[PDB]
Amino acid sequence: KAYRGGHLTIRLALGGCTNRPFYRIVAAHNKCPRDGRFVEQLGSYDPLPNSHGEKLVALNLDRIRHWIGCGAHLSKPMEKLLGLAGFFPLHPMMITNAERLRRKRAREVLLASQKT
Amino acid sequence: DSHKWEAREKEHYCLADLASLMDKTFERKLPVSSLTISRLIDNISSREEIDHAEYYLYKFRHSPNCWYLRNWTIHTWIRQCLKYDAQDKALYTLVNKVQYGIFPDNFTFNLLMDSFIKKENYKDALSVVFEVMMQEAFEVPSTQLLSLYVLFHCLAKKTDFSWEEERNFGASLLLPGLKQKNSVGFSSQLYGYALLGKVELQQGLRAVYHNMPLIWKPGYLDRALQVMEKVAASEALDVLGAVLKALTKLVEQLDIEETEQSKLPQYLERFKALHSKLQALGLTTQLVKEKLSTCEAEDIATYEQNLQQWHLDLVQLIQREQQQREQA
Amino acid sequence: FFVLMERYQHYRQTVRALRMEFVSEVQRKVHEARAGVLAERKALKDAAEHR
Amino acid sequence: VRPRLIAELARRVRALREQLNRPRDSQLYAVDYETLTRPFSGRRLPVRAWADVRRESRLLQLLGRLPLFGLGRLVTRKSWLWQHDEPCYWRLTRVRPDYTAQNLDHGKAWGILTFKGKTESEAREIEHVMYHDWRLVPKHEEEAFTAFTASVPYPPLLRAMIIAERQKNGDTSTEEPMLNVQRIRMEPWDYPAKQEDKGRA
Ligand SMILES: [Zn+2]
Repeated sequence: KAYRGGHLTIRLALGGCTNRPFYRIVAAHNKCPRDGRFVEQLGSYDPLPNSHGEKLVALNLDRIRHWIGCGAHLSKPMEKLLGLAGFFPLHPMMITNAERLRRKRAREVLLASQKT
Repeated sequence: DSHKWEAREKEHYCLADLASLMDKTFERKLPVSSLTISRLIDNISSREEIDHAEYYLYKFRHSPNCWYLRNWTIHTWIRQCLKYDAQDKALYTLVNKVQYGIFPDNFTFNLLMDSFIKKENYKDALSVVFEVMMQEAFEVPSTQLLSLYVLFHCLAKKTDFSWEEERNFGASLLLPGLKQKNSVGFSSQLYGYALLGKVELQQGLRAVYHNMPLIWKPGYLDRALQVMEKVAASEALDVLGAVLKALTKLVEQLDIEETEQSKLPQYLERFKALHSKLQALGLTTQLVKEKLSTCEAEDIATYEQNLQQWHLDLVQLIQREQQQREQA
Repeated sequence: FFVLMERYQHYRQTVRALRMEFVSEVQRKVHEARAGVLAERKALKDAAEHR
Repeated sequence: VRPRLIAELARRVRALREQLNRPRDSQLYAVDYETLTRPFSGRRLPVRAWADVRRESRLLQLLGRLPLFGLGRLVTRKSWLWQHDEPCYWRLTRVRPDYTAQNLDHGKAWGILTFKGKTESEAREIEHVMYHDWRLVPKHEEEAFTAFTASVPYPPLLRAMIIAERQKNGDTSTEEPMLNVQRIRMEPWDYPAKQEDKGRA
């Protein structure tokens, strides 16, 4: 029996029921489970938006910033969220996805001009 | 001469204790000390002892003490081989020089050169010289003699065809670069340079990195250009090869790093014109001998100095080991 | 993909700078918390009231 | 309290076995020169390894091919040659040999690690060093690889957020604080990964 509390390793798990997609961030170590021995248990994240399209997000970075200063790694979901939130710049992955969408629209224009 | 092997410091020709210590170190995975190997080398006096020492050295190259192959071991081994036989075992070691590590980074170069030239050898000596100069050479007062031997055996060897033969010729004529006068020498040099550049660039996909361990730049003909500029600031074999060659997906190359493929007739015409100019402007053995008339001093004083220093170091190491074994 | 990698390197440099800034902000917060003269003054006033 | 002595002893014996039987990088890691696989493990290799393991050799054995363990001989990595022209080779000055295989293959060497023209001695972790993608460069044709003779304020979103917060508090103040990237360097995409999160297999 001995904890670690060293470097973090945010791991996700989209556990739930059918017709119900809901995030579930879980901060722990690289050699630890999700519900087992961890470092800090934070709230979940809201994937889809609420009514009338208003994706509200509660920035619980108060302790996350302290842990990063003390040593805490991030994963793809947390990285993308920080990038598209406000603190970090716009995540390059999402900007390049928008570029791919532009390329897809150009290809659609080409197909519309070629076909009919 | 046999007078270059006086400070031997013999111990015991018996292999009992030496083999026992070696087996103990190999079983217990203990690092072997160079003292035992030096003793075994100094106690060489027959083919059995030579083979035993060679096997012990090969195991040393794998034992925990891969390093610690002090120069005195190679010195004594080369000297004993030169004074005894040096035909098969020494030849095999010089051909390999990896499984045993007989690096002759001392006057052993001049010693071997003199032993092979004064005795007037042929095929075996030429092969040994090529295999030992493929890596490093030219230093101790023997560079002119080695160059003379190489030029002689090259003028006596005017063949290629095979791939390994061309590679060996190129690797042997690459390092030597001071005969600013010879004709066939520079001709073969430029021929090999062009062949290797073509093999690396304007040829198959595989033969680009593994074959020749040269630079990955596209300017290989620039070397031949600089060579011809240096030789004609104020030839034959290459022209013959060109005349002969006249009548005949994973891509490991960058797009910008284009290969000058579509280039043949213009280069051939330029090379022919330059060869004609050279013939209009400008054997070598006589000049090399005249140059050697000054050098060839054989300064064995450094030999004796190194021998004494290394013997003192070995005695100090033996004393330290004895003290550590007794006081402990 | 080259645009991907260029923008990813830029974002990584910015993220390292922001991690250094987060360390600085944690330092500033620890300062405002501990070195806060308000707490020391309140403790001194409580000691004086106890006396 | 009674500590589970059976389980503790079993785990201790297992750990002692795993530690004392520590196999070097030659026993089970013996790379094949045909099938392109590794014993013990039995896993596949990347698509790039379809010929990288059979076309070239490793670094330590390439050095051993030269005398003096390549104490002062140059040697460039074929991977960086593929993806880099700046001086990104391995200029050795203190090679550690390997005593568990022939031809001096598979080992743990360390020394000067040049990166973008920065001869760093005892640098960070050294990745991309035990692969079969290396080019030999003896004394002849010494130098060649040597072909080498963001710091910006906050984005607009955080800028507007801070400006609105300051307006809520008091004045506007459009000035922004500066940052620096002096700690960690600017690792490109083809940068050797770090062995911090890599123990052993
Ligand atoms: Zn749910």
